[PDB]
Amino acid sequence: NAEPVSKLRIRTPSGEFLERRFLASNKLQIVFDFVASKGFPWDEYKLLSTFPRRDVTQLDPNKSLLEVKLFPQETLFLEAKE
Repeated sequence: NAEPVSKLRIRTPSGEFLERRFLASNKLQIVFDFVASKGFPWDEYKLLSTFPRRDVTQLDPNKSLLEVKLFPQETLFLEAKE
């Protein structure tokens, strides 16, 4: 019934917030591009999902959001690959 849209607040390394409205059919690559389209990236940034405390809700920039289900409201953190 209806698609699960994920609204996330992604904090940056400077104390910024990337508010993002996600269409459950969107793609992590879009999430990554949207935030790096805001004030980042440095070349290739990775977000950290706080709720599950994991590499950007399951990771996989080529995965869709339903596969990584960013819930309806989730907070992520901006981080640099390591």
